[PDB]
Amino acid sequence: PGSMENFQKVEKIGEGTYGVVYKARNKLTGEVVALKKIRLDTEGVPSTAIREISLLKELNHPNIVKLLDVIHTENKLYLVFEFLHQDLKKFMDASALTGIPLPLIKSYLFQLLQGLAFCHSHRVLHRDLKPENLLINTEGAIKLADFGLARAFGVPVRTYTHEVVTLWYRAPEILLGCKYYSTAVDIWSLGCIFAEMVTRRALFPGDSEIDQLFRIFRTLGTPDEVVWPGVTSMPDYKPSFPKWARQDFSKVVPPLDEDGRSLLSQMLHYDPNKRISAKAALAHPFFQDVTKPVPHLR
Amino acid sequence: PDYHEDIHTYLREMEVKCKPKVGYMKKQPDITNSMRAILVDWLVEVGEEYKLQNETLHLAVNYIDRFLSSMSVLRGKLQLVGTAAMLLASKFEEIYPPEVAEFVYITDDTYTKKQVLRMEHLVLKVLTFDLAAPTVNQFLTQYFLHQQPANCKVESLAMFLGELSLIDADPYLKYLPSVIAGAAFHLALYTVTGQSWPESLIRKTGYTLESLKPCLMDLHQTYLKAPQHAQQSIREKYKNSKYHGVSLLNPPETLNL
Ligand SMILES: O=C1N=C(NCc2cccs2)S/C1=C/c1ccc2ncccc2c1
Repeated sequence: PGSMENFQKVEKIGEGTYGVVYKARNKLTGEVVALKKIRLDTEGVPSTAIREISLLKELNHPNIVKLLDVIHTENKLYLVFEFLHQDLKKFMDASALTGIPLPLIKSYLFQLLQGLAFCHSHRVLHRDLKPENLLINTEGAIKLADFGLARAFGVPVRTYTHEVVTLWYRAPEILLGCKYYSTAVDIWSLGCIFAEMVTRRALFPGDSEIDQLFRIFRTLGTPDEVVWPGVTSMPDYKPSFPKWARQDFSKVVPPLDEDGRSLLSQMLHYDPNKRISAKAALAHPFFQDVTKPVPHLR
Repeated sequence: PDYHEDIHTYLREMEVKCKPKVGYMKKQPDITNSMRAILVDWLVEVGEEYKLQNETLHLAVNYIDRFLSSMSVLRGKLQLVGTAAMLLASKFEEIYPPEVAEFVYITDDTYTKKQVLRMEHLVLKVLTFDLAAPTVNQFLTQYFLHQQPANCKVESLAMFLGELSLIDADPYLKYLPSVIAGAAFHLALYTVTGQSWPESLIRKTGYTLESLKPCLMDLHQTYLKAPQHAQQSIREKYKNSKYHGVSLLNPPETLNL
C-alpha cells in the first residue's frame, strides 16, 4: 500500500530462498528498490513468504535489510525492500585477490554480529547465513537479508525443521541430527563466512553431509566427549568416524592476528552451548580498533 | 539463556500490540461467545486429528480474535475464518503443515478450496501479515524453567489450564497471555505440589500473586466447572498419556489467597 504502478523494473538480480528479486525504481520519489516477486498460482501464500514478511516487519535494525512495503494481491505478491549495492557473494566474485582488506572484514563481521544479535534477542533464527544472503552498500554497511528460511523460536526451543542451512555453512549439531538446535547455528555460519572473507575461499566446501562433516573434522579435530559432551550419543554420530587432530588457526587463517584467531575459534566451537553468542562477541578484543571502511565499487 | 531476558521483555512488548479488542463480541451482530467456544473447541479436535503443535492452536485463536476485532462475520462464515486461521498458524509454526485440501476436508465440504484460499488472503490483509504473536504457551515454557525441580505433571496441567482459557472469551479476552500463563502455572503448581507462584518469577515478570488474583479466580472457577462445560475436547485431549492424563487430576477446592 504501495502500488505497482509507481515502480519501474530495471533488471532481474536473481533468485533467493524463494521468489525472484528485481532491481526497480520508485517513479515518484526516485528511490531505487528491490522487489521480491512471488507468484501466488502455486496452495495459497507460501510459508516462506508468511514467515519472512511477519518477521521482517518486526525487525528494524541498521544491519537487517529494510522491508518497505508488501503489494498484494494480483495473483502476485511483491515485497519491496530498500536497494543497497550488491550481495557479498557477488562482491567477493568481483574482488581482486587483495580487494577485501582486513579492516573491511573486521567492520563487516562486527555489523553482521550486531544484526544477528538483534535477530536472536527478538527470537528469530535466520538459518541461511551465506554470502549471497548478505548485502553491502557503497558506504561500508552490510545487512542480513533473505529471511525466507527463518523462524520465530521459543524459549526453550522445540525441534524445528531438520536441515536448514546451505551445506557449506551448516553447523555440526544439524549434521549430527541433534533434536534441538538454537541460535548457535547462525554463529557457526558467520564463523565460516568470516574465514571465507579472510582467505577468499569457502572454509568447508563439502558436497554431501558426510563430506561436510569430514571437512569440519580435518580442520577442528574429530569431536569427542571431552571436547563436546554428548557427541557420541547423537543420532548421526558414528564410532567409525576417522580421527583427525585439530589444526593450528595460524594455518587455517594465515592472514589473521591473534585476536582474530581467538574470535574465529569461539565462533566454531563444537559445543553449541560454549559457542560464543553474537551479543558476547561484540565486546571481543578483535573489535577494539574497528572502524567503517568503504568497499570498492566493483 | 544469553537471550532469555531479552526475549521475555520483547514478548511482553508484543503481547500488548497483538492483543485483540476486549469487547468485540458485543460489536458482532450475528456471532456470540457461545459460537466462538464451539469454533475453538473444534480447532482443538483439528489439532488432535492432524497432531499439530499446541502453539499452532494458540496462534490460530489469536488470529481469529484479532480478525473479529475489526471484521463483522456472519455465523455461516465463522468456521471459514477459523479454518483460514488454522491454515495460517500451521504454515507459520509447523514443520509439516497439513495441505489446503486437508483443511477443506475437515470443514465437512461446507466451503470450497477457493473460499479457504481467499479467506487466507483476507485474514493476512486484515492482520497486515503480522503473525508472530506471543501466546500463553510461549510464556509457560519460559516459566517452566523456574521449577524446583521440573515436574511433568505441573507442565502438562498448566498447558491444559491455559488451553481451557482459549474457549471462553468472557472472561479471558481481558487478560494478557503472560498473565493467563502466570495464573495457569500457579494453579498447576498448587494442584500438583502444593507450591506457589515462585519468587524468581515475581521478579522476572513483575507479577505478584495479587496481580494474578483476578485471572486466577476466573481460571480456578473454570477448572472447577470444567467437567460441566458444554465444550469437552480439551478435557478429552488431556486424558492422553502424551499429556500425563492431567485432566483426570482433581482441582483443589480452595486456593487460600
Ligand atoms: O538481495 C536479496 N537476496 C535475497 N535472497 C538471495 C539473493 C541474492 C541476490 C539475488 S537473490 S532477497 C534480497 C533483497 C534485496 C534487497 C536489497 C538489495 N540491494 C542490492 C542488491 C540486492 C538486493 C536484494
